[PDB]
Amino acid sequence: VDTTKNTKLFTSYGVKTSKAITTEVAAKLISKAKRPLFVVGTGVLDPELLDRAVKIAKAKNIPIAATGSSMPGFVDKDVNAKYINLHQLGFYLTDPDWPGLDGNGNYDTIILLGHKKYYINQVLSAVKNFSDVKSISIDRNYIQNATMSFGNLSKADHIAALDEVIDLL
Amino acid sequence: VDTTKNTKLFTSYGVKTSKAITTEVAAKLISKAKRPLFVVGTGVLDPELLDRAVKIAKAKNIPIAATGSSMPGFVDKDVNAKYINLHQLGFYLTDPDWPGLDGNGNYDTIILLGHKKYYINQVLSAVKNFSDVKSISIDRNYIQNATMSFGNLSKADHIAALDEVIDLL
Amino acid sequence: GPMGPTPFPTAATVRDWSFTLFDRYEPVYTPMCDQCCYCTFGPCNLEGNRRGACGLDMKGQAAREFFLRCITGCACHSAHGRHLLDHIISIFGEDMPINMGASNVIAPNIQLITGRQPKTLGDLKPIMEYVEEELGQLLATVHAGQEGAAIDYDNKAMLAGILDHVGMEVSDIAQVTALGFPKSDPEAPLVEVGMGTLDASKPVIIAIGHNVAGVTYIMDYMEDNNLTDKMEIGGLCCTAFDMTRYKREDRKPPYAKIVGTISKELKVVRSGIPDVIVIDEQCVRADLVEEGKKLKIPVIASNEKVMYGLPDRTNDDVDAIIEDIKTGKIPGCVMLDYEKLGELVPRLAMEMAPLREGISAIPSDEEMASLVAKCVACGECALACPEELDIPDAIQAAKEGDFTALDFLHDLCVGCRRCEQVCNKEIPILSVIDKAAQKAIAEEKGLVRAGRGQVSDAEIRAEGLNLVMGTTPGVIAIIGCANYPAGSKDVYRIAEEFLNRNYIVAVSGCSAMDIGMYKDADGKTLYERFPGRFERGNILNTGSCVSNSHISGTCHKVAAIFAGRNLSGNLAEIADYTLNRVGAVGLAWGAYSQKAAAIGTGCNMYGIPAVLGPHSGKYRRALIAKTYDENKWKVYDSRNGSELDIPPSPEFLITTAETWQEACVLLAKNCIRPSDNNMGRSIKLTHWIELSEKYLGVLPEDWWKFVRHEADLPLSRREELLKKLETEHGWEIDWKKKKIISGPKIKFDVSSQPTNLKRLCK
Amino acid sequence: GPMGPTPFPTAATVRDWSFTLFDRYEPVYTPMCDQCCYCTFGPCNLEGNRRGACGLDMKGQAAREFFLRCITGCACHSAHGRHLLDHIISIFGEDMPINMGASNVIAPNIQLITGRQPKTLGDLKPIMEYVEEELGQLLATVHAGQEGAAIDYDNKAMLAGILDHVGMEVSDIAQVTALGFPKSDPEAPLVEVGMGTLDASKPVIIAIGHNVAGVTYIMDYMEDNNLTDKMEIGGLCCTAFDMTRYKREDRKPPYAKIVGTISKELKVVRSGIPDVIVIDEQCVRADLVEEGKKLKIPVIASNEKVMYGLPDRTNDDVDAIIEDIKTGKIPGCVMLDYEKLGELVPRLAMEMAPLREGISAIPSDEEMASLVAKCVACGECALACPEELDIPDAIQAAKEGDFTALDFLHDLCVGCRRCEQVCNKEIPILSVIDKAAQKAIAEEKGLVRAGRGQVSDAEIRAEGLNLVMGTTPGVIAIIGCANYPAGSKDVYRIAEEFLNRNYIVAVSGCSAMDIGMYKDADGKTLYERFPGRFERGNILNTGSCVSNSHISGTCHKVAAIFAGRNLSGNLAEIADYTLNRVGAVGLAWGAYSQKAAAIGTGCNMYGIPAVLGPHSGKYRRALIAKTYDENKWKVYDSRNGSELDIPPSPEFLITTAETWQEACVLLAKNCIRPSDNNMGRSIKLTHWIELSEKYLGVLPEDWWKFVRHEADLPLSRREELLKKLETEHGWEIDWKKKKIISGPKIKFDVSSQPTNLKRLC
Ligand code: SF4
Ligand code: SF4
Ligand code: SF4
Ligand code: SF4
Ligand code: SF4
Ligand code: SF4
Ligand code: SF4
Repeated sequence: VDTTKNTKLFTSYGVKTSKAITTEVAAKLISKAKRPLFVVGTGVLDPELLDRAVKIAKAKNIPIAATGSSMPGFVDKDVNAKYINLHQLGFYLTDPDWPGLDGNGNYDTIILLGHKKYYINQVLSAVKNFSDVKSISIDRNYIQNATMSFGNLSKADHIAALDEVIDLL
Repeated sequence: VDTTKNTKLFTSYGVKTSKAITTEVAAKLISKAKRPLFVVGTGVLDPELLDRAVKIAKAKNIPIAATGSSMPGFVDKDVNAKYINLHQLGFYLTDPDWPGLDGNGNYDTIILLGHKKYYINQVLSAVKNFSDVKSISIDRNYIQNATMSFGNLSKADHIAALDEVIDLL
Repeated sequence: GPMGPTPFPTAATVRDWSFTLFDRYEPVYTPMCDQCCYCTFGPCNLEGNRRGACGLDMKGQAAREFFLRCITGCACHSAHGRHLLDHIISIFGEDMPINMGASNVIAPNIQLITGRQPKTLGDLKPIMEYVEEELGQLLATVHAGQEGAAIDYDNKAMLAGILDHVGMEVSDIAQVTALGFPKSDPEAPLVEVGMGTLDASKPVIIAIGHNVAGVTYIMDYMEDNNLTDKMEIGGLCCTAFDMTRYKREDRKPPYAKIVGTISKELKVVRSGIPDVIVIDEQCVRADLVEEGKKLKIPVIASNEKVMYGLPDRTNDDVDAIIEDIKTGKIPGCVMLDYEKLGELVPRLAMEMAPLREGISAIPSDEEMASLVAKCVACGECALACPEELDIPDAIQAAKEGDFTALDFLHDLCVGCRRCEQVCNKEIPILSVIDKAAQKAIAEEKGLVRAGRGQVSDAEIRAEGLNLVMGTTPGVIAIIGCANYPAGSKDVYRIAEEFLNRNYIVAVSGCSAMDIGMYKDADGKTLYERFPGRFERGNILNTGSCVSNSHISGTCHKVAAIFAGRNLSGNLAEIADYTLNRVGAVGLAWGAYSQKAAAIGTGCNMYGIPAVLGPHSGKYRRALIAKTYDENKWKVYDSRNGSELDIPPSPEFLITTAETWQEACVLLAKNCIRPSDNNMGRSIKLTHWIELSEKYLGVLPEDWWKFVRHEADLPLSRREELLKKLETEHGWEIDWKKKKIISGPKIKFDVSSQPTNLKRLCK
Repeated sequence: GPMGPTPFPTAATVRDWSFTLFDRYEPVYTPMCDQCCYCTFGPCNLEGNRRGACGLDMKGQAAREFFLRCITGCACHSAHGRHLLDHIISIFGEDMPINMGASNVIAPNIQLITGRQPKTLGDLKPIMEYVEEELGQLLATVHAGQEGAAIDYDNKAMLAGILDHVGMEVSDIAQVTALGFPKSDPEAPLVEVGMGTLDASKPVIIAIGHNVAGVTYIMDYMEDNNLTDKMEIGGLCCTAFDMTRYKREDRKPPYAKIVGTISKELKVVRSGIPDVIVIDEQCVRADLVEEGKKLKIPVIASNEKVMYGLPDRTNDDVDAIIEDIKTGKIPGCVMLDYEKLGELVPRLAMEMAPLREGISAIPSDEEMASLVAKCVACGECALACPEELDIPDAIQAAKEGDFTALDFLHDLCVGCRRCEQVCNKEIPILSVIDKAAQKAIAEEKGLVRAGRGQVSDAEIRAEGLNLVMGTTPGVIAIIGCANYPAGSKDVYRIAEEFLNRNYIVAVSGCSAMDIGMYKDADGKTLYERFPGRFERGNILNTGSCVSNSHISGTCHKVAAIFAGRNLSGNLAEIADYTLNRVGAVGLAWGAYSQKAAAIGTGCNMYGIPAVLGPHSGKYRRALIAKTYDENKWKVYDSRNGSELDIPPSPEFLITTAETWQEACVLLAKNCIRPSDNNMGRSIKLTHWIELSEKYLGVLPEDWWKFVRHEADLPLSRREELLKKLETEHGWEIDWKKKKIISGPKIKFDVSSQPTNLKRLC
């Protein structure tokens, strides 16, 4: 289940690179967040991914930004989720004065799950270069532009890692 | 002295980076090489680097290609140093039909010392991406385009690593 | 007669309008890299918004890169237009009048930008000149140490976009007037599209590119010798539309066929279908010779832009070239003489058809079984796939006689070969996918409407009434390239959804080809289900890429017809009018090229919002507005000059979307305009709420921000929404009259005239 | 008149000549980046010559990048020319006769390329038009899927380079015939150049850029208001040279000063000297507003290409703008009205001089003692330094009281502050270095001869014999920017060494003003020591790099005035003549910009080899010949049409050298042409062997290839070289009467004519 193994890329965004963290470090970083925002994508509609995302969000009462067409999954659920565009969210996160979804203020750390690499990397470029909002990627693809991320994982390995993170939250 | 602890770079050519190697590994590679070439630049006119390079060349009878203004440092040293332009050498190493400096043929691996990082990296881009010639950079800097390269070191640690390589050849 | 303030504009003249746009729609930079490779002082690490050796920060670098893409697209359009215009004037004479259609303004973009009113063909000659001159100036800005601020690169990119639109309009006007293209015909002939439309029992010529000059000669030679009934000619990319519009103003069915978009470019070559390949200018794969020589498929260059490193046989005899290509060392030649090319290509195809028979890259069944058994699931192909397809899972499934995963992956794949070059086993994954989807390819047949040209000044008037009486919810312009994230069916789904709700859908480029490819359960396509008129519930295909200048021009005509505004040198006025009143949104789902960037930027400078595919985030620049900041949503009333509030729509000038449901919701929401009356606002709110509920499970949270009147609400759920307004928002409402008496922050007043310019206020 | 076979050349018209050139000089691709990022299909990894999603490989991508750089430079020069021509026509009309001096071929490049001989200032209007058209037809090739062969990209890049020499030619022609520049003057006035040549108690106006269009208005305002003595006007980059040459056909010394090259820009800003800065178009740092605002330095942008995001106040009153700038409400302004700008800049400088006294970024001694002690030697600055300087070692030495390390670093530093952005201690390393080198900055004074323009017909006629025959050992054209690898003295040393050897040295651009910064024991520069005629031993300055075409044009005149060849539309034949018979070589020791790449490519199409600095290895493409292949050195005879063997010189069309000694050896070796007689070859071989033995320390390993007769060797070493030929290569040489019986590979023939074109034999 070791996630920090396959730190392999096809192209590089430069010298600065994401940190490949284990399940324990990811759980600690999620539990220590001052104001986390669970940024989720349309790729979470897989039943295992959806169940694990709901459990992760409800474990720490994390509000969800359901970017893309991922809102229909959370309508029947209980987690507080709101819809927003990923590009618009990336633009807003670089603004310290943004009230946010609840109006309580801008966020600190964003958790990413269920995204396409060429899209989330492009948004994270702006987010990580023009702001101080940290990003934790619990997806099965190694995201370079995130502050912390999992390594390249199999789907079964990703499911196991998500389950372990749930049991360690 | 450990030569594989500092691999910091300012920019990156791409995903494929040079392998950080130790003194013993470099000594083994130089000993195993069949028809090596010692490509030295105008930076081997240092009082210490010249001695290390002369010892390395005499240990395994490696022919020397002096680029820039390093030829006067081999005028009376009892070696097989010959002058050649580094850009011309980098172009010729990609041609398998090259008679070579000695007149027998082309080479298999080239050892680099006393080079400027940007110039040697640019020259090695063509060799790495358009030929099958291995590269062993033993210089103070971490050359990315080389096959195997010493990590970033101080001058004293560079001298210590070169002496350790010589005493193990 | 009357001229505006900005004729023949430059970077300084359009600076005010671009800056006004950027104050509301802030630029968002998503850099594609942390380094600069431009000059020997570099490469410079600009990560963390650091500065290079020239003092340029990363925002400036991203702006400069996007500006370079825009000017490259503008240069492509302008150079194609210049070559076409020169050839047309050489052959047909410089005194030929412009015959574009039944219209009052025949060159809306030329009049809007330059201020001139061309009449003949030679009148287009100065305009092109102006563009090229400006290009040089703009190209000078790509030099190191040529600008410090990113806003000054964005303004120059906007200028590049509008110049690009001028170039496309010049090119399309020249080609339509000269080569007898359809002139605003709502009943343009239908043409077959798909790989399963080329009969392999005849010699096949395949034309790839964007020009039509040599293609016209090829067709003329085919027609003169009566070879049209025994030789099949197909077009890839926009040259297919250009060849299927050739002399098709009489609506006779065309013998030319359309193969597909750029994605099919390699796949057809892999199938052995083509017998001769001709390449003109652009959107041409740079390895066609590499994969064609293996199959003995001659490749012929026809333009000085693309010589493909081939020998130049221009001054020679056709028989010797034919003999050398047939049995010799050269896989093709550069044939810059158009008559010689038009004579050589048919004879070469005829003499090569019986000699390349039975050659294709499709593996045998046993060969494909061995290939699928060779894999070890190392994951490199999935890592190198631009669309991130799950190739190893498909290969593992197919190891046990399950060839349907590759069949599914065929539509999503773009035929880019990048997976093959990282496979240590040398497995031709592209050919494996083609073999698995052979039957589906054989089933691929569709119909598309030929390029009508521009929209006539009668259909615009016929549709203005429908747009003001709340029956046409807006205009959706589906354009762009074919680098789709999830296959070519997304554009079809979006177009079908918006046509079912009686929008005005206008299509062009590769998107039209990939929309006209999915037959319905009744065996019909969208172009046959809905007519090609400019009216609600109708879909019209303007034509090739250079036809997009008409779509934007349509918007300008709306300003020049119903408002009577001057077009000559009135970029700011007409752009403000379009931004505040005309409901039109562009959609580029698969845009990859710099031409698409130029078209989108030019549309943005005209005030038309655009939604692009998820890949377009690699363009490094978007334009998004801050909804929460209420001080960035104020205009001036053109009668009083006082400050007036507007609804936050459109909320972006260019943006990206991940899935097609999100694109549908964004397109529906962004059709709203501040000046909409009760009926138009009501219908737009109805469709936006319905789409949001259908594709997101929830209804929007900002709907109340667009309700100025009790007539603004949808008809079906008026009471259900008024109760929510009273309860959730606390608004004051009267129940006997079903009237909102208080609560809106903007009182409805149809006579109000929003403006972003203080120089046009009483 | 009689017109050649290439009227207004395009990609196909020059395809054969480019292919012929690349048959002998293969393109060597050294890509700067392993990914292609042009379109959204990417980023495509091309490592290992793998092809991208569009089929383009890594070699093709490198060729495309180099072509993009070349067209960028060409468009920059052509836009400068178009703007200058439009503005000059808006004043002097369009029928003003062209007067570049005493000659008959006024425009050599124009006549060579377009086959036209313009005689009025408006006659250059069509030429630009042609160029603009071609520019578009080249930029469209940058689009994805518009070309898939590296060789065709190289051909298009060479075409862009020549269209860049045409644009420079027109630019210089207009700005010389209009503004009253020196007209091929061999006695141009000397000009003070350097850091310390400027005053500090007077108002200071610093002009950065390349367009002498608002600088002219400023200068007229200062001369007609008697302000030439009450204030100082200094210029950076080529606008300094153009400002100096302005109104200087009367040979009187100018009052305007030259501060330095681009590498000095931020330095000047950090010194606090300027009281106003005006930036025109080119080679302008992108952070001047920030530093100037930190030091309260007004910034004025007087062009459309450079605006900086500053407010456009062209229609606003001069007094209101001056008051707003003085009260610190705006950091600067944009003024496109030249008449307004010429009054605003001097008035603003005069009003702001008594408002920023004692304001500078130079640290005090106690502050430079605190900042030096702040460092902990983490090594990030040395990693981020483009020139790879041992900054932590120098700072450590400074911690011991020795500040000579930073003083030595000062000359090598190009002043880019890239280090200061990676220091976690926030140490102004550039400011510290400048403080440690203040004692040498105070002495930074020198003399440079202003741009002469072109070469008169008399000089060309006189020197044609010595050039084609070889009596003059060669021509060295020192051009390029100031991105030097190891300081700015290398170019001075090279120029001095070659001037001492009876060579003709021609300089331009930043190198021209950097050569004259160093003096001998008498305290006089090379310009003062050697004269400025087109003759052996003399050094001439052409001024701005838009005058660089003149040097190339000079070669064309040698091919036309002496040999009687026809210039009109004869690019291939003239380039063949220059490659086969004219001994010339260019040196760009600090080339960094796209303009330098375009100039070099255009020179390579004309047959002039170029040696560039090591940083130029980042240009991604060189042209090198295979010296071990005998099949690459065969030409034909213009009298018989039969095969003929030639010596392997030049061994390249463009290349790079690590050090200036290697550069000297390369320039000595590459000045040898197949057509030189015994005397010319003897002089060239003498110089080459002497330079090799002095610098590389060993006699060359292929000199015996460049010998065909017993008179081909130096007279002082002829017996020794006969012995050396006999004992190693075993040749037959008669010792009684010194003569080679046998052994050489090419037999001498004075009347032999070498050509690389089969259609001209
Ligand atoms: S943008 Fe592309 S070419 Fe430029 S530095 Fe980044 S990877 Fe290299
Ligand atoms: S243009 Fe500027 S940022 Fe880019 S490499 Fe050159 S100095 Fe560095
Ligand atoms: S790259 Fe080849 S071997 Fe590796 S997983 Fe893909 S198909 Fe299998
Ligand atoms: S050819 Fe198709 S499957 Fe292979 S990498 Fe390209 S898009 Fe992916
Ligand atoms: S231009 Fe070609 S190689 Fe470059 S990113 Fe696009 S598809 Fe890849
Ligand atoms: S970066 Fe700063 S702290 Fe580090 S070595 Fe350089 S000067 Fe010292
Ligand atoms: S400012 Fe000077 S010392 Fe600092 S990085 Fe630039 S060149 Fe090196």
